[PDB]
Amino acid sequence: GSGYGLGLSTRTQVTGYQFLARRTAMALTRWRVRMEIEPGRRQTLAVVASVSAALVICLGALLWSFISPSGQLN
Amino acid sequence: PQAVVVGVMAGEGVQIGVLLDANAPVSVMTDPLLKVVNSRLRELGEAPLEATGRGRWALCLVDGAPLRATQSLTEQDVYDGDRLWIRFIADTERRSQVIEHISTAVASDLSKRFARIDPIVAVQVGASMVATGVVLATGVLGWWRWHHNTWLTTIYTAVIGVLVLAVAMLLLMRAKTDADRRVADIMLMSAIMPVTVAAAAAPPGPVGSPQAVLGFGVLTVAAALALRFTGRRLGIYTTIVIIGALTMLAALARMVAATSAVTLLSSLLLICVVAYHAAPALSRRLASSVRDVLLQAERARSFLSGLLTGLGVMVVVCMTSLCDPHTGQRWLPLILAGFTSGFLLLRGRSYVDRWQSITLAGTAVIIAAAVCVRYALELSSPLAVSIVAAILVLLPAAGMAAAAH
Amino acid sequence: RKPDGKDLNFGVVRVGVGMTRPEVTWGEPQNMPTDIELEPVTGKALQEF
Repeated sequence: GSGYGLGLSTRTQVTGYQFLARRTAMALTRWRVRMEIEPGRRQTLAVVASVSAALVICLGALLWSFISPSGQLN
Repeated sequence: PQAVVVGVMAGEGVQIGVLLDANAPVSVMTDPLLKVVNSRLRELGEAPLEATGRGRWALCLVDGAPLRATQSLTEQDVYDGDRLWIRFIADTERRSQVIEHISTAVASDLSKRFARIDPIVAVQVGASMVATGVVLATGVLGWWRWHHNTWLTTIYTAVIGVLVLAVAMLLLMRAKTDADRRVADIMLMSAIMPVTVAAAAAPPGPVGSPQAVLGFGVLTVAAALALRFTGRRLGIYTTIVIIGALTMLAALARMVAATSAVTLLSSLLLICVVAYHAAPALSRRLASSVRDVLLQAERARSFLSGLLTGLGVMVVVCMTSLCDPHTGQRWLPLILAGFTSGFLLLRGRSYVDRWQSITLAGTAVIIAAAVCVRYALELSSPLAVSIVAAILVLLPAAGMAAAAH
Repeated sequence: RKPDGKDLNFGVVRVGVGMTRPEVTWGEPQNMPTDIELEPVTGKALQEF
């Protein structure tokens, strides 16, 4: 066959694809593939940290609301 | 018609006059022709033409484009008195490279066809950004002077002008190559604007005619000074001097005494109208021995282009101001603008240069369009905008058809 | 062209262009893992190569 259609796949196959994507994405931007350091991942994780920190503050704001109820004009 | 005489160029630059058969196919003549030019080179004592590795002998236009080997010389658009070039053209056949893994292929390919950034261009970018920053600085400093009569505007702008001029002097002296000179020129030209408004802002009281006299005056001097000591970037400096000079005359008259702006604008229009005829004479006179002649030639061509540009800017400003849609015989200036535009539209053919002819043709089009748009803004109504739209859309359509047909 | 044994071009004629085997000789990878044991990325890479 030719791998057509939806299906099933292993974890080993998933990281393999996820690696080829990063390597090729680098080529279009830096024109080289030695990847001595992999800035692509580092830059993405910073976004995750930014979103995560925002959610933590939302959880913080949610607990204060149960400790001391109040209300605002609407 | 059986034969045509043409000049054939051979190795490294010798030109030889030959009488060729007008109907035999070109491929039949290239071989014996090569023998003849070599014989003359051998008699002159020069190096004869020889083959190198893989390639072939061809007959080409001076532009390098080769002639079809099977067509007759008369079958091609070659006329008696023209010139041709005999040449050796090398073989281009070679192996075809391949790379199966896509990621590596994209990098090895993409890095050949495009140019990456380098330190040489980088300085021009930074230089370009500082030039833009200061012209922005003068704008906000100038806007403040329109509401306040304090010395701040001249005080602040003067120090900037000095500092900018200061840096340029060092670069001009340290410069070594054309790239280096570009950086210096951009820096130097950027100083004129702050120095100019710094002076014009000095006279106290509400801004107007008295301040205008200072600005356009120092501007003219500054441009003339830079042109005199630098001798480079002729086209742009020429334009600044022209527009500065004519504007100072109007400013001085309006400052001393003037019955109406229409009078001054009309005078300027006439001066500009006659200047177009004088421009070529002015330009020609303003300008191993071959070096001097070629330098002289481009300097002259440069002056005319800038000269034409300076005149074009003044007429559109005056013309659009004169054809007021409410003042008196509203139809009189409209048709006069037409006659003035027709003259420029026809006169464009008198000049051989591509850019010179385009600016003239465009000068007429821009006047008509600018004039037409004003009648949509003022004396506004559905009829006016509807008519302005129809005129403006048809106008160029007719010109393009008349030129392409 | 000379017929004296050492000139390998004698009797040879050009007919066009095409594909050919390079002068290089490739050595098989020793101790090849079984197909169920193969890694997916490097497997295809070596296969295409």
